[PDB]
Amino acid sequence: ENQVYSPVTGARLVAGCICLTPDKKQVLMITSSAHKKRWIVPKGGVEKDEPNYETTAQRETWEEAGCIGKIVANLGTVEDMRPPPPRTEFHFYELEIENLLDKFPECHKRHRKLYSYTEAKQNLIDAKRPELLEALNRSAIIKD
Ligand SMILES: Nc1ncnc2c1ncn2[C@@H]1O[C@H](COP(=O)(O)OP(=O)(O)NP(=O)(O)O)[C@@H](O)[C@H]1O
Ligand SMILES: Nc1ncnc2c1ncn2[C@@H]1O[C@H](COP(=O)(O)OP(=O)(O)NP(=O)(O)O)[C@@H](O)[C@H]1O
Ligand SMILES: Nc1ncnc2c1ncn2[C@@H]1O[C@H](COP(=O)(O)OP(=O)(O)NP(=O)(O)O)[C@@H](O)[C@H]1O
Ligand SMILES: [Cl-]
Ligand SMILES: [Mg+2]
Ligand SMILES: [Mg+2]
Repeated sequence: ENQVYSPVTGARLVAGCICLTPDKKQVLMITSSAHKKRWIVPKGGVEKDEPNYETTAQRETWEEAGCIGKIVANLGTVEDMRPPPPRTEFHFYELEIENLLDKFPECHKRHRKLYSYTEAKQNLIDAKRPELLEALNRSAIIKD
């Protein structure tokens, strides 16, 4: 396909965004396409031509969440551990939300909502995605 893999581990290379309000009190979440009651964050597979992970992250944040903003931090990598090597290596960025658009590519396939840190953390546990929670915890979100 168009997907890129680690030459070392064969992990699927993915990038996405922890999208925060300017006041850093809320994070943007979306429902999963697979599990429609589970709330996650925007991310997706790096494609063959893309020159950096920021490109992939901002493309997926537009496609999946209708969100435009400014990358303000590199949150490093997290690895997903497919239980009984990693098959996913995620590259996360912190984005400062500049606009949320009513219409975007996946707007009929997903719901979208801003959550406080407490609500977001319970969502990601509920979704069984501790690696996305790892990325959220590295962001400048207010954890009060
Ligand atoms: N914990 C996980 N770690 C890594 N990959 C996962 C995990 N859970 C599911 N996946 C796979 O990652 C891909 C996307 O799953 P998910 O993160 O739920 O996003 P999505 O909103 O469903 N997008 P998509 O299904 O690709 O259109 C699928 O191939 C899943 O099987
Ligand atoms: N492709 C994947 N790579 C890595 N981790 C994954 C992948 N698919 C699922 N996981 C994770 O592995 C765990 C088990 O996932 P899964 O078997 O899909 O459970 P489920 O969708 O919650 N179904 P169930 O618990 O039986 O009702 C979860 O923590 C997932 O996030
Ligand atoms: N990009 C990253 N990749 C991996 N681990 C990280 C990363 N950023 C931070 N950490 C670690 O994760 C934990 C939380 O990180 P951070 O967001 O810097 O806040 P903190 O640890 O509470 N504060 P401080 O120890 O003063 O830097 C710490 O153990 C960090 O060393
Ligand atoms: Cl993904
Ligand atoms: Mg994609
Ligand atoms: Mg995907």
